[PDB]
Amino acid sequence: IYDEPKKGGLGWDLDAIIPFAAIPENGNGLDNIDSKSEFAHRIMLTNLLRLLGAVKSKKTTDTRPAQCILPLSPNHGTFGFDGLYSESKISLETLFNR
Amino acid sequence: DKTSIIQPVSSTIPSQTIPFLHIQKKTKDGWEYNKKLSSLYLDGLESAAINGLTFKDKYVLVTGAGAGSIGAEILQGLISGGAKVIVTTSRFSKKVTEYYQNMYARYGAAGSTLIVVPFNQGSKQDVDALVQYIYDEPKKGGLGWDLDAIIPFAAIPENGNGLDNIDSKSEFAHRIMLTNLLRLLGAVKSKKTTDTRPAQCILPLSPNHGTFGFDGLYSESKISLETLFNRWYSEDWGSKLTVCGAVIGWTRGTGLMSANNIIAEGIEKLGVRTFSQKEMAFNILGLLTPEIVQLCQEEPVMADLNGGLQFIDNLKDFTSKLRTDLLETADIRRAVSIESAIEQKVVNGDNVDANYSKVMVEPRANMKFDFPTLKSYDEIKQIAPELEGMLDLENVVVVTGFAEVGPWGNSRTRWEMEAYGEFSLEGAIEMAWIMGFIKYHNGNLKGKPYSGWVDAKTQTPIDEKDIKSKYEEEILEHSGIRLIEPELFNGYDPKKKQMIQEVVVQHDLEPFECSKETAEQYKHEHGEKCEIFEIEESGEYTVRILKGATLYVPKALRFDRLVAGQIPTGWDARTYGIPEDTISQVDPITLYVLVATVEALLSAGITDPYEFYKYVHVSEVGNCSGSGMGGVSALRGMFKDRYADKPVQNDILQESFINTMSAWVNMLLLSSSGPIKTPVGACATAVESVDIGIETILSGKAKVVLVGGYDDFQEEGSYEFANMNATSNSIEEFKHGRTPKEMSRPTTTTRNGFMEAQGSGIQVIMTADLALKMGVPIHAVLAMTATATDKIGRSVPAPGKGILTTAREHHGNLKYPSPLLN
Amino acid sequence: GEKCEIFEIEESGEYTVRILKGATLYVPKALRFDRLVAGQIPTGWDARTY
Amino acid sequence: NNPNELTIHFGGAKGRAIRDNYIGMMFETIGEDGALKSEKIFKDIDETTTSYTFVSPTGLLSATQFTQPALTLMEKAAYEDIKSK
Amino acid sequence: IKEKEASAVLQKELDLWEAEHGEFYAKGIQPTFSALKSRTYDSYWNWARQDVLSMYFDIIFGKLTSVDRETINQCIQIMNRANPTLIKFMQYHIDHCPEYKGETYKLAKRLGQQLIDNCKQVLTEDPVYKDVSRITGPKTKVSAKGNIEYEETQKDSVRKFEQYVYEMAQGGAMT
Amino acid sequence: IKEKEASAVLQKELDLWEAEHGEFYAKGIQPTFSALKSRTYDSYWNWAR
Amino acid sequence: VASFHGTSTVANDKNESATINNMMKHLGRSEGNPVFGVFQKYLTGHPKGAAGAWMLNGAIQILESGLVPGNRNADNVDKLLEQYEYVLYPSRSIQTDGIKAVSVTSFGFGQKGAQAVVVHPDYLFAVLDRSTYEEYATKVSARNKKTY
Ligand SMILES: NC(=O)c1ccc[n+]([C@@H]2O[C@H](COP(=O)([O-])OP(=O)(O)OC[C@H]3O[C@@H](n4cnc5c(N)ncnc54)[C@H](OP(=O)(O)O)[C@@H]3O)[C@@H](O)[C@H]2O)c1
Repeated sequence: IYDEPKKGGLGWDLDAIIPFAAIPENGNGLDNIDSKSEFAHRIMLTNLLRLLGAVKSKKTTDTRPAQCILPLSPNHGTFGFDGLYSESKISLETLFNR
Repeated sequence: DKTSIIQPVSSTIPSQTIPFLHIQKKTKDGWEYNKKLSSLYLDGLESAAINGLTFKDKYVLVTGAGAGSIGAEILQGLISGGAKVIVTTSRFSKKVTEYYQNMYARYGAAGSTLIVVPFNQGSKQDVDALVQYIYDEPKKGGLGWDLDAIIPFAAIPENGNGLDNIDSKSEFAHRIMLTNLLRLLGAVKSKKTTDTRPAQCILPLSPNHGTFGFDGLYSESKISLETLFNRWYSEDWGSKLTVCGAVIGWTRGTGLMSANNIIAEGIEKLGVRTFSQKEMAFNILGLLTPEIVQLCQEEPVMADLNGGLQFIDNLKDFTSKLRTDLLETADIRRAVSIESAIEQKVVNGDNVDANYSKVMVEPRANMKFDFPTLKSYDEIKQIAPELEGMLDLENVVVVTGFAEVGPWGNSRTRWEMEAYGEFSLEGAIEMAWIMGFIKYHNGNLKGKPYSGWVDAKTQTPIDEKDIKSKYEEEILEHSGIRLIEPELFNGYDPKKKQMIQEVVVQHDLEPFECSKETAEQYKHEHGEKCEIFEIEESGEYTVRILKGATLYVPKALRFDRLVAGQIPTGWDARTYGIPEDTISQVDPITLYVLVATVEALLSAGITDPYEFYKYVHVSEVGNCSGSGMGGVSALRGMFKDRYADKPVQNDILQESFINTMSAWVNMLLLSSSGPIKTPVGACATAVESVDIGIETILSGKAKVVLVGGYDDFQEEGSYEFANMNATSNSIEEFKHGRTPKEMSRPTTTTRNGFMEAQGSGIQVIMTADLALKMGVPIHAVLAMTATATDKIGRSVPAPGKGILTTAREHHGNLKYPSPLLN
Repeated sequence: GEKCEIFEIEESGEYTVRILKGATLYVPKALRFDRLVAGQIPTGWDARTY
Repeated sequence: NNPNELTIHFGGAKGRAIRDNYIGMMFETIGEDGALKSEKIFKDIDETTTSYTFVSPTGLLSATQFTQPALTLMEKAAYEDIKSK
Repeated sequence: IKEKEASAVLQKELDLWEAEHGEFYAKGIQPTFSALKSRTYDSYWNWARQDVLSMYFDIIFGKLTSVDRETINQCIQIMNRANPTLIKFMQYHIDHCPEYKGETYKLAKRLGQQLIDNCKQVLTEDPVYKDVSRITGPKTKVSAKGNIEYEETQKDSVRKFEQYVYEMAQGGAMT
Repeated sequence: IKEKEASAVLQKELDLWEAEHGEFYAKGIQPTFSALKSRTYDSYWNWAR
Repeated sequence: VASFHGTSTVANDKNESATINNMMKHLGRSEGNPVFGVFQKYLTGHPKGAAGAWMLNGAIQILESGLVPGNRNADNVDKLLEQYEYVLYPSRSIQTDGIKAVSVTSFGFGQKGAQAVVVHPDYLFAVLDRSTYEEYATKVSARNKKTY
């Protein structure tokens, strides 16, 4: 995205990011956090933050900030068996302080 | 001990004031300070303060309790109360487990049990196996435990990994702290079966969710831990687990993030409070009072131990400017000092400023010999009342000297490494001297005259202090029980113990040339199964082995016992002065016995052996010492070496003996004619020699007698001790993670056999009055000595209680006590 | 060391081994010794008799 | 799996909802006073005891309070299976 | 050639893991737990007699005066392990503690008598955790030369946890 | 024999990853992005008509 | 003290304690006056022949200084040994105020065990009058400098 067309990039400069991708994981209660759950946590948090930590690095000018949009949720473990969906979506709030 | 508090602290809470340690309660709006719960919590804490807690029959798992960490401080709390704790170390070494052992010996309340286990929280497979090892039965190797409380604190110091530099260390830390911590609970739940014993989790929450700077995924890890509260309702394990979240505040502790101990004094000036590690331990142990316990068993409990720091806006900026001003005073007070120092050094000149620096004193070593300190006579009449004129001096044996050569050097450098675990300065240059690290060079050294200690490898002068700081690592690395170093044993490599295999040839070999009589012997010892043919141009024969002959192929096999208490690597007799001839001739163990005997006599204040003959006749200086199986190096030579026809000393058999050592002693030092005897009690042989010494002296047969033992470790002896299953297997000690220096474990619940070593030991015992007539140091008084044969059996290795008979007596009726004791 | 080779017999699981040039072997031999006399215990002595 | 000891646990709600049953067991042994002393069986169980343990060196299946329920169950089981036929 | 390329296959498999996860993660997930390495620590019944003794001489050698807090800490630690044999072990020692040899012996005999009487009560009573160590707070000063030293000195107003809790009661909402 | 055991070494290496992470995770982390597969959609001027 | 043979084996470590306990029982040790166990084999190993000599030097050095070494590998004392009341198993060096006498028991193959007892040198010096002690002290001093 940030590389030049002469190198195959796009010359773009992201004004807004909408990282919504997520996995349907279900029935994985607290005791059955399985590989699908760790993969989902990776997709939703520990790789989502890496995407932003990359886009920041690719930026050089401080006049064009990239407004992130973060698909938060009001249900932090208030529902039943969804695996690591909670401590994924809730860890996204730390950015505000960060 | 059980006072009684009437005025609960709950009444001391100032009106509408939030305490420093308050419980929070959830409402539809969220969490907020509840006065009732927090008042209760504080009351339990005060009771714990003046009376204390009890965790009898509390089964706890504690994780991430490294030394100098919070988790280590609640261990002292759990054990002191009577817990049943599982511990875990991300890394397991000797210093770790011994630290835990010191803790358990200093706070191991009766009933309490500790368990140290290696466990990495980063592995799905470590967590799978750990709870199994906890919840499985002893008959399957488990523990039969059932965790009442979990304290999963383990975490990684990750720092400087900002948002853009979330690296592999960050993902690993997130795994340790959240996505593997939850798996631990999801496992413990599965292992549970009864809903009457819920496991109170303790969750090290934090009040700073990304409010600090660059810590990587620390935030969205610790903050994802709060979802459990809602999940305790949403999911099904409400009764298996009860969550009890703690929000640990500013801990002025080590590791973790202690990176800030310097600004604690600063921020405490806002009326906010930090905590020491013991204080934070207390604050959390309060979460185990039997009433908080119940409270958790129906409600997830948020506990805010953050000491009010949450009332500081932009605490990040506050701490940053505090540390900034601290550094800005530090550096300017440093630089202005430097400037005014150099300004003076210019004005006053650099010729007097060196005179302001005081001429400090370098320390040397002061190796004395220091005979045991004599108390004054009248003083000794107080230790002992009227024992005077009672004993016949001529019939009291007294050890006047002693010495050793053991894996810790002489008797001094062993006693020090024993009673002190660390070498003093003198006891360090000595171990250097006998290990061949330093050599007292004298004369001119690179032009300059020199009389002092010098390195042995590069031969450069070294002060007496750099001895320790420079060699202490190596000395402790190459001395005492360690893995066997082959260069001390002629290439005996336990990993490649050599053996020969009886093998029958199937195809005649290629004819090779050999000598005349060798060919003749080959023919005579192989029969027609070989051929010999002379080379008329050489006279020496060719020989071809034919099909059907028996060959002996070499082979090796990985052996187990890779540890033995070698003599300090680098020990050499030349350092003592044994002539190179004798060195080249006799068995190594004789060297040990001689170097022991000389300094034993020295320890007796004897410079030259002949001094005895000034007060005693030549036929009254005996040597009742002897080995257990001494000479193994020569027994090997005469049995397994000659069979190979390796070039072997001709008269080896004169050293293979056991009296041949005392022979060399008399031949080289005493030249006496006293009673030579020689016991063999292989294990208990140096004590029976003392009994012989006494029955000798009291008989008047001799007035001085060397008495001691000695033996040498070698291959064939070790292998056969192994096949008897006597020495502890080294491989099985390393599967058990026992480091070499600690698998010699007397009286230990998990002992597994002994660890053999080499060396010698000598004592110059002597009649009493002759001792105090020569004026020698009476080091001791051998009162009693005996030996015994145990009982009829069919197994030599099994001991028995025969030695008990030294104390048997008669107890029929004591109305008339024996007047002879008065 | 490399001075020999080992190879499994898949039909047996037990290996073949070939020694290579340069290895050290141990050939048996005998030599006529001198001391042919010693005061043996009476030939035929046996403890079972006791 | 007849063990040698059994530890009852009064855990959360239903854990307390059991130890109260044990507490409620009040038997009578007419002493020298003769008074109908509604006295407690388990003086070791109270509002504080979190968990109680039984011990039988031979095996719990030999303790009278556990063996005779096992016997009456096995006997009634056999009888009912027979009556089913 | 066959294993040489199949090995390349599993290599092009394995390098994917490290490329996606990075080194430190791969080095850290190395499972290390082995039930054989456990270390159970039980024999309190012996450490109790060890510690009684170690105190008995530390007292007479003046390395622990009665006013200290650590002596009381470990006396609590002692009575947290009292056994009917511990009482006898201490009792004999106190009986034969020779007073005429000096003054510290009197201190030792008397403190021992006190501890004996106490363990005779707390005997059969449940072990208790009662920390007595002195409360300490931070105190970071910079040297007059300019060196930053961090000292965790004792509080003067807050010395027992009995006082620490009252201090925690006064809180920071009204600071 | 040499590659047959070194392959066993890297196998005892690789199986650790899957044992600690499990299958689905290993199957899901298979990187799939390739700049060559982009599809730019521009020609609005034609879709309009 | 009782300088134990203590060869970290299964049978030895229990048999030795059994004998010490029983013999201190038969002689009527004052109850609650156990003897300490020092186990040099933890540190030096087991010098299959000369074990007694190392143990005896240990005993004499103890008699001199008054210190008592400890098994610094005393991980966890075996449960069975709690029944032997008349013994103690230190794991930490404890400098005492003085030791009267030390036992040294050592066990061998084929049931040749043995036991030595080393009483403090001081109790010897008290059998003899003043003049002899003082005169001996002078010669000792001289020998000490010469040996130094
Ligand atoms: N102290 C504070 O101010 C503070 C503030 C907020 C939260 N907390 C929480 O309280 C806990 C205490 O931490 P701390 O900062 O006081 O000390 P720390 O330096 O965080 O302690 C780390 C401990 O965790 C263990 N550990 C490290 N890596 C591990 C791994 N990969 N697997 C298993 N165990 C591992 C170590 O034990 P071994 O050395 O035995 O391996 C070590 O002793 C933390 O877990 C943290 O979440 C503390």
